[PDB]
Amino acid sequence: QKDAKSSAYSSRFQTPFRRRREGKTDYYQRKRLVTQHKAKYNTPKYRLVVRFTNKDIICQIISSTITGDVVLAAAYSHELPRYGITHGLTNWAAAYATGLLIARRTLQKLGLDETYKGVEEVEGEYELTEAVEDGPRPFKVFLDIGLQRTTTGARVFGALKGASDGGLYVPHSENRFPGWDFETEEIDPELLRSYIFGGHVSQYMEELADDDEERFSELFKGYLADDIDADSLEDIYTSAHEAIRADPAFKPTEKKFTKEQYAAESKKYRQTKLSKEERAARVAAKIAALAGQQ
Amino acid sequence: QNPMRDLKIEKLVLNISVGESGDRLTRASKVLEQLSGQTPVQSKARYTVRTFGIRRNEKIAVHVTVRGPKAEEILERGLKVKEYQLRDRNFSATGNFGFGIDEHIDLGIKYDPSIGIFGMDFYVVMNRPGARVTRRKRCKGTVGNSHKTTKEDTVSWFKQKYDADVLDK
Amino acid sequence: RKVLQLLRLTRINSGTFVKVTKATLELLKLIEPYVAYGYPSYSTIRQLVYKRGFGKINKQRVPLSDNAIIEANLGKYGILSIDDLIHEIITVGPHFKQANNFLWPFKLSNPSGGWGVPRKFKHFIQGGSFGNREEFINKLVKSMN
Amino acid sequence: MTTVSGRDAFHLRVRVHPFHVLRINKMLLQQGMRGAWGKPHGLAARVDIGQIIFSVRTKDSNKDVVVEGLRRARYKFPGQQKIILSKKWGFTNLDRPEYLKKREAGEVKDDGAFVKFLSKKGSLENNIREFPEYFAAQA
Amino acid sequence: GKSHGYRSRTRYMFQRDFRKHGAVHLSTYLKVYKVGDIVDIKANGSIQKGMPHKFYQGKTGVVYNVTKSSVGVIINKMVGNRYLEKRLNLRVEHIKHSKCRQEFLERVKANAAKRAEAKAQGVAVQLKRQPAQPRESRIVSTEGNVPQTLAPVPYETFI
RNA sequence: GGUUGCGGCCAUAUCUACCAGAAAGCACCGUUUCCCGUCCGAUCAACUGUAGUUAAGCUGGUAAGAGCCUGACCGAGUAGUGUAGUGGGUGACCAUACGCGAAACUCAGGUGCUGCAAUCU
RNA sequence: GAGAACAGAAAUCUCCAGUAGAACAAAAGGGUAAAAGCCCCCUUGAUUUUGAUUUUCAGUGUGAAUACAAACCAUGAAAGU
RNA sequence: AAGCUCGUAUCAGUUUUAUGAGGUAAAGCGAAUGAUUAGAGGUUCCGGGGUCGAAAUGACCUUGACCUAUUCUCAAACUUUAAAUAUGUAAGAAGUCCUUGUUACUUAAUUGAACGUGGACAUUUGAAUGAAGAGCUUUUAGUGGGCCAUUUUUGGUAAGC
Ligand SMILES: [Mg+2]
Ligand SMILES: [Mg+2]
Ligand SMILES: [Mg+2]
Ligand SMILES: [Mg+2]
Ligand SMILES: [Mg+2]
Ligand SMILES: [Mg+2]
Ligand SMILES: [Mg+2]
Ligand SMILES: [Mg+2]
Ligand SMILES: [Mg+2]
Ligand SMILES: [Mg+2]
Ligand SMILES: [Mg+2]
Ligand SMILES: [Mg+2]
Ligand SMILES: [Mg+2]
Ligand SMILES: [Mg+2]
Ligand SMILES: [Mg+2]
Ligand SMILES: [Mg+2]
Ligand SMILES: [Mg+2]
Ligand SMILES: [Mg+2]
Ligand SMILES: [Mg+2]
Ligand SMILES: [Mg+2]
Ligand SMILES: [Mg+2]
Ligand SMILES: [Mg+2]
Ligand SMILES: [Mg+2]
Ligand SMILES: [Mg+2]
Ligand SMILES: [Mg+2]
Ligand SMILES: [Mg+2]
Ligand SMILES: [Mg+2]
Ligand SMILES: [Mg+2]
Repeated sequence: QKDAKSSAYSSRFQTPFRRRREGKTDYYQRKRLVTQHKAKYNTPKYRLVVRFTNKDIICQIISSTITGDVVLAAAYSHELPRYGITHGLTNWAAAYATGLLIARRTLQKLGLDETYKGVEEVEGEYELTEAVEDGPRPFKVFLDIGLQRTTTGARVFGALKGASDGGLYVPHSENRFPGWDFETEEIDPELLRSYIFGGHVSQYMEELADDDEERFSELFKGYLADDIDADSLEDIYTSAHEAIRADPAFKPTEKKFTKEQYAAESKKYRQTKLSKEERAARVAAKIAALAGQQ
Repeated sequence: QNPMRDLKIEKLVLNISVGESGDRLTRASKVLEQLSGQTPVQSKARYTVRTFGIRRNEKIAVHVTVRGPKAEEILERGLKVKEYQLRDRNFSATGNFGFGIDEHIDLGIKYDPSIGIFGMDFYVVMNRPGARVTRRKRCKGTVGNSHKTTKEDTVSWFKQKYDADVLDK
Repeated sequence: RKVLQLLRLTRINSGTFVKVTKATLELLKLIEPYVAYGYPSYSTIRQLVYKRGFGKINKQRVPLSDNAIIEANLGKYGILSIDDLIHEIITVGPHFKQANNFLWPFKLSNPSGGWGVPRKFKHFIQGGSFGNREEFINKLVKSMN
Repeated sequence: MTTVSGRDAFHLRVRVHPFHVLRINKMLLQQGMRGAWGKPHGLAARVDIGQIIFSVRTKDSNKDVVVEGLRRARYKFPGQQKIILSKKWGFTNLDRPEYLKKREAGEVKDDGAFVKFLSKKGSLENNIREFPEYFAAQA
Repeated sequence: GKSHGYRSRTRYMFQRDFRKHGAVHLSTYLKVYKVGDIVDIKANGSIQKGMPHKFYQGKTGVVYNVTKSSVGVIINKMVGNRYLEKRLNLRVEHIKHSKCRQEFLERVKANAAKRAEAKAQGVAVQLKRQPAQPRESRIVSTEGNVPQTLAPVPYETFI
């Protein structure tokens, strides 16, 4: 745009770290999650990474190494069909389930699963998972929100709630769970439980049903197709916890074709570049083209 | 080619550069409230300038930002006032465009002599779908070269609906 | 000054043997204006050791006048004659450190016949005395010994 | 230069700029050597060995006239300055054989008094527009 | 009058490297430090807390303490005709494992090993480093390399 | 091999322009009951994955492309420098002896590599 | 830079480019870009106890400063600070 | 000066090897900041003075300002690069490896962290050169005007300043 960059501008320009350029990692936050007290030596600080894509919920227990971050365990809302949930796969309730799943999943693999049940009950009341006496302290993890905004009622703290209720020690506070009243400075646990089991989606389903068969029919095309009536959402989620606590272990997809087969096709849609000689030829040609005034 | 990427109003920004603080500015703001149906925002002077009679941090002007179908209706009203004719200036190099009217009663709007008469700037910014890319928190990016609004493209858009006249060069 | 002492050269015309390696070669460089050096022949070594060989034995400086004296201090490394000594010097080799150190610094006279240049304190390359004069050290030492 | 050969027969260039400031302390009873830092007195050029002071370009025809300008000029400067005639085409550079090979090739474009040289480095596009003569049928 | 503040004379010393300003990469915070480690001190002027005074720039000492955010380091400083022992509390941004203690430990292993294969063969070892030795005789051939003879070159001006 | 999440080093990765991208992913993208945030559901929050699209993002290719990287008896053993002399020179300064040794220049080559976990004709 | 009634060189409103060319009380230098800058929300770690340590050094004092220990607090979802 | 504790030792105004730190010399300026000579081209559709219909809200002008690619020349308080000389640390018995003890610290965790028991490895045991012995304690004299030379270097026209 005649806003051209002088070769001097480019030459002195210092680039941000790669992941900064690409808008993914906040480094000020990362320094503070990751850095360990120097006299706890190689004790890993462990983050509960929670991200949302437009269609999936990612949940990862990650730690740090100069040579790269290291995942202990991972869970994804896309897993949830295995345990009964087939819709609203990025809603709060799934965030809760996914946080539960990751919790039971890692501390299964940690040995820690029987000692440290979690809550099992679930009325969504504020409580941290507190340590047994004369036994192992709970496995402790710190929420990594990434770049997400801390809003009071955010999905991300759903994953926190599931994972805390899962038996992980994840330090937190009530004031961002839905149901926190800023005037009251209290948390109505009624509301928070409702979210855990999807109440907010369920009530909407009913209102819409009664007030707009048509729009209800698009937004809930799926539920219609599966004969899922609305006031059975709670069962779906309640029964989903059962399932998840019953069997948190990771089963990987069944996998048509091998990493090799994938490789030989899957980006031999990849443009292959020229050798310094082909380039020369192109150069010499282009001139013969361009030479002769106009 | 052309499927998605249609072209549209991002927003309409009505601005009344009032020039002073107090009743007159609160009066003008009422015009924007009673018109946008939103509540307008007030600008403070960046610096003192004796000969204009304004002190730094004194509230001089009000504006209000409008979007979607309502902004499109207010735009139309304005165009009416200028008899569907704008000038080939008017349109920015980067695809937006604007105009101003004197006396706001020229677009609906009774008279209520406790309000009075105000002229106003009209600025309408054009984008496409996918602007979010440059506006969102995570993975903020830049819109591609093709894609992205231009004076040519948006002048022609504007001639073509609105059935209007650009003018001069 | 330090180097001169670590090489046991703290008196004019006194002389010693140095095994050449990188760690010693950089010493000879630092010192070059103050010494004359080169590659001694067997002849020269034989005569340096016969005429002016003295050994170090509880500090004291002791003339090597019987092989018994050499064996009594250097026997523990092989080396039980004055010719055993010369051999560990000329072939360098495994106890050179210990053999060479046992030899006190050689006390030479001024050269009989002169330095052969109008001025000693320039380099041999520049007209004379000081620095590595290579093989020509034998002629110089022979006239000093 | 101008009277013997004309207001126009040469290009003379003072190749040295008097950036260094000299000081005088400056004594006006008398103050002393107390606080003797000087005031600025004058400017000078710091010149080196083999460093060029003046350059002149003319036509081969004018060599002798030129040298005499620079010979007449020495008498105004402290020190020893030599008059060297250069292999090199005018103020450019490149010995005349290498400059000539170039000009007879199209590689040289006249700029503002000086000149621009065809590179093998930028964009093909606009080096072709810049040096048409270089790649053209032409004679 | 004269001026000798704490960061006096430090304009180029505490400056950041060209095109290397800004956040400090996490590797720095992931190094672990132990009492007895050997670190090199080098100030990062973008981190003003836990900062070595400029006398210690470029100096190497031993870790004597480990703390939430810093190591304590022992430096031996010469004052007068005698070294005094100094201890510093540097934050970790300003410290770095001494790379030569690493070659050294590597060699100690290499040494233990060389000793092992030697004993489990019952042979002599030779484990200490010799310096660069004189150079043994060679025969250079002339096949394809008949010596090219050169002469000095006449003076000439290029100006 | 592609793609995603979390990364290490932090341009061989950035910049400008033009192409191309199967599959999955990612994305844009539809909605506003709910928690939540706006002058503005644009951003931020939530909801559907349903109506749509590879246009953009993103990935890769092109370029006697700007930059960045690497090499070289390219310049140059030059500039500068440690040491030596009752060396030269009125001086400015310079040469020689034992050593150390650049930068710009020029030309050649190159344009991310990689760890963990998941997934894909 | 390109755009918008009264509006002008200079008022307010879009968009594009933008490695910092700004801002950070003050001299200058260093340092900083999802910040250390700008806007907002909550606050009193500018607190309590008494040791070690760096600079200046005699390795005295003083000023300043660094990292811990033991309290009591602030903030934040949290790691932390 | 008085000794004392020991006795080949760990020493050292030195080299080598390995690994750091540094921003001076030089260099650079069609690289950032600052300075500086010259044209060239293009912009102003947004500073200006005319002549062309007073005309000008219109052309071609020369003149600034600015932009692009060049050009000659510079920096103690400029710089991407960047020496030489000087400079920190290391080159092991207070070491290495194996086994498994203690704790109130620390960890999800007998997990780490410290300090240890027991077991193994002494020819070159971990570069060079030298060591005229190493280590240590008390006490006290004089001094506390300095000056000169090579080299680096500041003020000054300079000075046996
Ligand atoms: Mg960079
Ligand atoms: Mg659903
Ligand atoms: Mg919310
Ligand atoms: Mg698979
Ligand atoms: Mg002398
Ligand atoms: Mg020599
Ligand atoms: Mg792969
Ligand atoms: Mg790596
Ligand atoms: Mg809503
Ligand atoms: Mg809204
Ligand atoms: Mg939307
Ligand atoms: Mg959102
Ligand atoms: Mg995208
Ligand atoms: Mg993306
Ligand atoms: Mg691309
Ligand atoms: Mg290129
Ligand atoms: Mg010299
Ligand atoms: Mg000299
Ligand atoms: Mg002579
Ligand atoms: Mg001399
Ligand atoms: Mg010289
Ligand atoms: Mg010279
Ligand atoms: Mg030599
Ligand atoms: Mg180099
Ligand atoms: Mg390469
Ligand atoms: Mg890894
Ligand atoms: Mg995974
Ligand atoms: Mg380089």
